[PDB]
Amino acid sequence: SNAMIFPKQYPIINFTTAGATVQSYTNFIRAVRGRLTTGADVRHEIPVLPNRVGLPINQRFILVELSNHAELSVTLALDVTNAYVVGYRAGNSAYFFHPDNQEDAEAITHLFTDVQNRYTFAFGGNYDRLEQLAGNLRENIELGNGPLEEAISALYYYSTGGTQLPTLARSFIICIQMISEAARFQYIEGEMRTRIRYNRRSAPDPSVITLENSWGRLSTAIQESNQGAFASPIQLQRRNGSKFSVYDVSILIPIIALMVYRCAPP
Ligand SMILES: Cc1cc(F)cc(C)c1-c1ccc(C(=O)O)s1
Ligand SMILES: [Cl-]
Ligand SMILES: [Cl-]
Ligand SMILES: [Cl-]
Ligand SMILES: [Cl-]
Ligand code: NI
Ligand code: NI
Ligand code: NI
Ligand code: NI
Repeated sequence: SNAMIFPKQYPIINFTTAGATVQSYTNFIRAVRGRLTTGADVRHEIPVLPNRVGLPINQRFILVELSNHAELSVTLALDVTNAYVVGYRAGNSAYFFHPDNQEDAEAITHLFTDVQNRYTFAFGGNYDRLEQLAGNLRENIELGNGPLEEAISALYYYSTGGTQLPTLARSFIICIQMISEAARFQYIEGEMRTRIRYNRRSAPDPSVITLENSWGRLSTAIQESNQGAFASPIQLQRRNGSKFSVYDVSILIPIIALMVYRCAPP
């Protein structure tokens, strides 16, 4: 059995806006969640993402290939430890957000290794920076199948001089929410399902934005809880922006679908 055969790239999950339905989007998010988790670490019915410490590099990333009606394709790279986009490939070029630390900087050298042209943005992929570059808040950027179709084209046309940085940043904001944040939250997945079901494009309201902002804090609160009870409340927001507190994991079980690993399971 002399000659060894190796895999040549990370797992790929495909989604196209051309013919997208509630069902095809649901199947896509379900498959992304299935690739992000082992299903062996589930706490209070909420799957936990793999622990970064000691994670083999061939387990570190998954690829999401997006296509639209123009058959333009871009491939996003997601870090399985936090479900978040670290960069993307369009044709012969790959673009990475500035890594948050040297560990992540090392990991992304393993991505898209056959690509001819590699680039790193000086800015990270966090919403605060992307909003500044886009000149627009998440609150003012429409989401839906139409926005996603446009975002795919903008990412694709960045290499050949079409797309400018403000539009690129806006397009990242769209992709990250419709893929990463939907994978993280059944609530945000459901918001996107409703937009697709009724052919709507609307910006996310404060309940979505505050969940996105609070995902890391919710993961810590749940994993360090006492039988699901938080030592201190987490403050979230309703659709109209009014604040409210969550004291226990039970109300979050239909809301959050994935958590970043914080500590070992019991
Ligand atoms: C009930 C709940 C528990 C959570 F842990 C997080 C959220 C965002 C919610 C909301 C669902 C709908 C809301 C509205 O209609 O304002 S608030
Ligand atoms: Cl529980
Ligand atoms: Cl490094
Ligand atoms: Cl542009
Ligand atoms: Cl522990
Ligand atoms: Ni730097
Ligand atoms: Ni904000
Ligand atoms: Ni702990
Ligand atoms: Ni623990």
